[PDB]
Amino acid sequence: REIITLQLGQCGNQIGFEFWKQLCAEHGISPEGIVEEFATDRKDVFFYQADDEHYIPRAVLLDLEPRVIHSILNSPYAKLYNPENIYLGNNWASGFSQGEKIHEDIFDIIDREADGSDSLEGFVLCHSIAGGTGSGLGSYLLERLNDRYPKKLVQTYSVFPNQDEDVVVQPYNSLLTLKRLTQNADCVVVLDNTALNRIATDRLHIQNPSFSQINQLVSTIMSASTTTLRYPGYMNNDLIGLIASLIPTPRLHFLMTGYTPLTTDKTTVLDVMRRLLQPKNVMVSTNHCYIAILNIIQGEVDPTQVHKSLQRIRERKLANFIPWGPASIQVALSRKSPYLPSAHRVSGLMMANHTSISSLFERTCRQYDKLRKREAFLEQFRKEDMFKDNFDEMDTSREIVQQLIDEYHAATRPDYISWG
Amino acid sequence: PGELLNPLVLNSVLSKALQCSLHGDTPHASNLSLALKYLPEVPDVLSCLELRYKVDWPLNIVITEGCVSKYSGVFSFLLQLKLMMWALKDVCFHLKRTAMAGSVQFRQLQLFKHEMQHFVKVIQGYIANQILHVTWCEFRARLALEEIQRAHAEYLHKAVFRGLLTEKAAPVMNVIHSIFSLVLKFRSQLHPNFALMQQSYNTFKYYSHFLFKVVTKLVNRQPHLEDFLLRINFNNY
Amino acid sequence: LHGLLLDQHEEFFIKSLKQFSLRVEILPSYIPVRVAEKILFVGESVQMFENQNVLKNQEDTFAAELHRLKQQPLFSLVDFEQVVDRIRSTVAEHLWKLMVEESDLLGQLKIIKDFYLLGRGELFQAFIDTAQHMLKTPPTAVTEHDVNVAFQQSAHKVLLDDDNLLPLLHLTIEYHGSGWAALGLSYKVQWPLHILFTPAVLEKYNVVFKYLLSVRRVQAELQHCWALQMQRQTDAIKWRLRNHMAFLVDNLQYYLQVDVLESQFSQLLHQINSTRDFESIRLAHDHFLSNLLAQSFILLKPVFHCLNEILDLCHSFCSLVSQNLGPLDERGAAQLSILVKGFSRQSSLLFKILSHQINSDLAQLLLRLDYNKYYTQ
Repeated sequence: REIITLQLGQCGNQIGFEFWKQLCAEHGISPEGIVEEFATDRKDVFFYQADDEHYIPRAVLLDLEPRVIHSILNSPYAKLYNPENIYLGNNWASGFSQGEKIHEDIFDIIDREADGSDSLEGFVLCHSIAGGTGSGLGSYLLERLNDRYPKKLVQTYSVFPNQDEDVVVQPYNSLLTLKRLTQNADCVVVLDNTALNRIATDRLHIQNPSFSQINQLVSTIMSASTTTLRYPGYMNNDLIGLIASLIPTPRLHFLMTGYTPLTTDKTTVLDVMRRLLQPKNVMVSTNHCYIAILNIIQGEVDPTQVHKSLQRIRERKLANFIPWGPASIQVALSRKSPYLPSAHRVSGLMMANHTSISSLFERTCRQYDKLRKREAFLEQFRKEDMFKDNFDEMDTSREIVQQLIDEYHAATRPDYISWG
Repeated sequence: PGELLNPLVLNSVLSKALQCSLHGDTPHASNLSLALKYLPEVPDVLSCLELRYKVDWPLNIVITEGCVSKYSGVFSFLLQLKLMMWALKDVCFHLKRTAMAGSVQFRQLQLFKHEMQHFVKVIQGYIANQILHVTWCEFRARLALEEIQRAHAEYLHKAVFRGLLTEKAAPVMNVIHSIFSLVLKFRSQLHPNFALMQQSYNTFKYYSHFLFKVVTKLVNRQPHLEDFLLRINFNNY
Repeated sequence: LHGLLLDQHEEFFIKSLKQFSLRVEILPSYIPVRVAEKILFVGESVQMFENQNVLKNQEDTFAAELHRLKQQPLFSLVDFEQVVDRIRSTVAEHLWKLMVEESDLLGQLKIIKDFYLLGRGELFQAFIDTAQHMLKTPPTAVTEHDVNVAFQQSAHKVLLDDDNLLPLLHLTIEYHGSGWAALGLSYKVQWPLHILFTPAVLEKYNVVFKYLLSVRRVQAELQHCWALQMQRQTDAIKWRLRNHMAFLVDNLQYYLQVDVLESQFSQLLHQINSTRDFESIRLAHDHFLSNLLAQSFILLKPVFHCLNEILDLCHSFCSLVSQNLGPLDERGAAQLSILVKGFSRQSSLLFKILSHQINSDLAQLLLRLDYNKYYTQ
C-alpha cells in the first residue's frame, strides 16, 4: 500500500539514493519534485503527496559517521526528496550501542513520518549485513520497529556477506544480525555478492566498478517488486498477498533472487521460465527442494501462451519440490513500465523459498563455529566487552541459527508435519 | 447482521470506493448501481452482490439488457473468491498478536494457514487469467453492424465458460465449496484449541489432492480446463 | 459461366464435385466425350472459386463468344472445342494461381514428407523412446492425449521447434480395434488447398506412415539388443551372430525406402514447378503414388507377406532378449534354432521374388552377392 523506505549505513544510503534516482528516471518526475506532463500511474506507494502536485518521496535518511552522505547531498536529486529527515562504526556491538544512545531522536523522526502518513503497510530496510555502520545499528533499529509497530510488515533488501573475506569479525556480526532478522522480520531478500560479481564480469570485463552496477541491479529488483503496485495490475498489489505464498512458517522467510536479462546495464515465456530456473540467472551462488515458487514478469507477453507454457513447464518436469505440502509454480504477470525506455523488453524475476540457501547458511555457521572455538578472530574488543561482559548473545544467536538449520533440513525431509 | 440488509448501505460505499482508486466523475464510472441478490442467512461461503454497467442510447442496442445480468453473475463469482482473501487474512492477523518469542503452537498454526492462502492465491490467479487475458484477447482483437452483436455475444459466453460457472466444469467447482467451507470453520477459531483447526486442515488436504484427480480426469469431457489442473498443482500429483 | 441451371426436370447433359458432375450417357451423338470433359472442368472450377467468397471480368467476353457460336445454324466442331478450351485454359491458370500462391503448397508437401514419410530420425527416435510402454500395450480412450503430448514434448526434446502446422498434425488411436496397430496421423487442410488434399490422398499417406514406423522401430530395437549384450560364452556369441545377420537385410530395406523417397519427391517438385497447369499436379501425384506403392510392396502379396514375418519375428525376439542378461539354456537353443530356420526361409523367399524389373531394385540385390554368401543363404 503505502511504504516508507528506511536507509542506514553508508552503503545503505548509497543504494537508497540509487533507488530514488532510479524512480526519478522511471516515473515522470523532475529532480526538483515537479510533476511532469506525462506522469496515469499510482504514485502513493513511496511518494508522499505534497502540496503543489509534488510527489515528494517517503524516505528517512539516517547516517552513522557520514562520508558518502556528503556526496549524496552533492547532487540535484537531493532536492527531489528529503522532507526534513536529516540527522547527524565497523563492529556490530559498536553500531548497536551507538544506535542505543540516540534511539529517541531517530524514533521521533520515525514517529513524525508515522503520524504524517494516512496509512502504512511495510518497512523497507536497505543496508548491508556485517557492513560496519549498517550492522548492529540495523539490528537495534529493527528491534525498535517490530517492538513499536507490530501492525506492519518488514521486508529487508539486504546482501549477505559472501565475498570470501582483513576483517575477520564479520561472521559474528552477520550471525547477530541474522538472529534479529529471523525473529524480528517477516521477509528477507537475500543475494550473493559473488554471483552478482560473476555476472557483472560475464557481461563486460569490469574489475573495480562492480559495486555501481550491483546498485543498479538492486534498484531494478526493488522497483520490479512494486511495479504491479505503482502501475495498475490485479494481484499482489498488497505486499502481504505476495509474501504469504512463499513462506510456509515464519522461520523460513528467505527468498532466492534471479533476473533473466543478464546484460541489462520477443522470446517465448516457457524459455525464460526455464532460463530463470538456472543458477546462472539466480543471484545466489545433498538434494535440496523448493518450498514454493512464484515468478514475476513484465514485458512483451502473449496473453494465451501462459497456459501453453505453464503446461510445458509442468510436463517438462524440471523442478523437484517438497513432499508434505501442495505448492505450485505460480505465474504472475505485471505491466512493463512506461515513461522509461523499453529496452531488453522481456524482463522476469523469481522469488522462491529454496532449501539451497541452508547450505550457504551452514557455510557461514561452520566459519563462525571455527573462528569462535579458535578464539583468535573476535579478539575481545572493548565495544564487544561493554556490550556484553559474558558474550552469551553470540551463543543465543548460535542456538537460533542451529534451530534454523535443523528446521531447514527437516523441511527438506518429508517429515516436517511434526516440528524440528 | 443489522447492516447489509438493503441496497442502499453498500451502495454508498461504492461512491466511497470510486474516490480511492482515482476513478470517479468519469463516464466510465457512470451508470453504476449496487444491489444484493440475497439476505445473509448462513460457513457463509457465498457473496451477495450485483454491479451493472449501461451506456447511452445508440450504443445500448448492441449491449443487450440480458448480458448485464450475466456481468452481475461473474462479478459475484470473483467476489466470492475475494471472501477467502478476507477470512484467511483475518485468521492470520488474529494469530499475529500471539507471536518474537513464539513456541511450537505458533509456527505449526501458521504452517496450516500458509497452504490455505496458497490454494486460493492460485485459483484466484487462474480466474485472473481466464476472464481477463484470454477472453479479452478475443474481445480486444474481436471488435471489427450485426457482426458486433455476434462478437460481443461470443465474449460473454467465453467469460462464463472459462470461469467454470458452466455445468461442463461443475464437478471441479463443487470441490471448491468443500475447500471454502473448511476455511470458514478455520476462521472462527484463533488459541481456543489448536487441534480443531488441524482437523479442518487435514480434511482440506484430502480435498485438494482429490481436486487434482477430478480436474485431470475432466479434460476428456475441455482445452481451457487443461490449465486449471496445472495451476492448482504444479509438478505434484 | 457460373454453374447455375435453367432447365429443370429435362436433361441438358450436365447436372465442384458431385451435385455438379457430368451425366455421360444422355450426351448427343455429334458431340465427343472429350469436349464434355472440358466443359465439366470449366463448370466445377468456376463454381469452386466463385462461392466461399461471400475474380474474372471476362464474363462479357465469354457471353459474346458463345453468343456468336449460338447464331450459326451449322455445327462446326472445331469452333465449339476451340472456344470451350479457350475458356478452359485461362480458368485452369487462374485456379492454379489461387491454390498455389494464396496458401503455399511447398509447406504442405514439406510437412507431409517430414512426418508421414519420416524425414527426421531424431524426433521419431525420441518419440519411440518416450511413449514406448503406452503404445506397446493395447489401446484405450485416455492414452491418445498421453501419446500426443509426448509427441509434442519429444519434438521439443530434440529442439526441432515449430508452432502452427504442428497442432494440425494430431495423433489418432482407434480403440476397440497393441496401440501400434491402430496408430494413424491426420492433417488439417483449408479451402483453397482442400481439392488437392482430398481425404483419399490423406488415407493413402496413412499407410506409408504405418509401414515406415514399423521398419524404423525394428531398426532401433535390434541395435539396442546388440548393445545390451556387448556391453556386459558360446550361447551369447551365437545371439550376436544372429543379431548382425538380421541387421544387414534390415538396414538394406530401410535404405531402399530412403532411395524411393528421394527419387519421387524431386519428380513431384519438378512437375509442379515446370508448368502452371492444374493437370500437372494431378499427374505428378499419380506418378508419385504409383512408384511408392510399388516399392512398399503391397502390390505383390508374397514378398509383402515375407517382409512382414521378418519384421514380426524381430519384434518378438528383441522384446524377449532384453528381459534377461545371461545365456538361456531354458529352451533358448530351441527358440534360437526355430528363429534362424524361419528367418533364412523368409529372407531367401523374398530374395527369390525380388530377383516391375526396375534397375535400382534389381541392382540392390547384387550387394549381398558381391560376396556369394547370401547365395548359399
